[PDB]
Amino acid sequence: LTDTDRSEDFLRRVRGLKAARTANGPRLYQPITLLWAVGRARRGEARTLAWADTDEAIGALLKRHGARGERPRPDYPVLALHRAGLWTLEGHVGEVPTAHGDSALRNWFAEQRPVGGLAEPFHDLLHRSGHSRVSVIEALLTTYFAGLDPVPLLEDTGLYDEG
DNA sequence: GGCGGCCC
DNA sequence: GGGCCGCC
Repeated sequence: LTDTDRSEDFLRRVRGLKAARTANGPRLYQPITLLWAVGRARRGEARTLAWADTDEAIGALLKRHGARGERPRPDYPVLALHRAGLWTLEGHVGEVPTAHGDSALRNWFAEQRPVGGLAEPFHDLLHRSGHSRVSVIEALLTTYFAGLDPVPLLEDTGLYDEG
C-alpha cells in the first residue's frame, strides 16, 4: 504494497492537477500549498490545522515565493486540492465549493472555518517515505518552476536537502 | 459550461 | 455581489 499503491495514487492525483495559467507559466498556488504540506508531513507536524493558522502559513509563503504574482489567497489551492482528493476539510456544513470565483470562496472559509490538511493516507505516506517526498518534490519543481529559483521556497518548507 | 483564477 | 480569461 500500500506504500507503493498509495504513492502511485498520490502522484497520479498531483499530475492530474490543472493550475490556472499566466502568460509565462502556471500559477504557483497549488505547488506552494503542496510543498508546505510535504514539509509538515516530513516533520510530523499537526496534519489537521485550524483555518486561521493554515491561511496565515500558506499566505506567507504565497507573499514571499509567489514568483508569478500570486495573491496571498490560500483558499484557491486548498479548494482545488480538496476537489482532487488530496486535501481534507472537516467541520463545515454542506458541500465544499470549487475554486471558481473570488468573494464566495473567502466568505465560505470565513463562515465555515473548516479544519483540515493534507489527506491522512498521503500525510502518513510522506512522513514515512523519503522516496515519496523526493518524487513529488521533483515532479512539482518540473511542472511549475521552469525558469524559476525554487531554493528559497524549499528552505522555507524544510525540503532543501530533498529538493 | 466547468474549474482555476483575476479584476471591478 | 458582478464580469471575464485560459484551458479543458
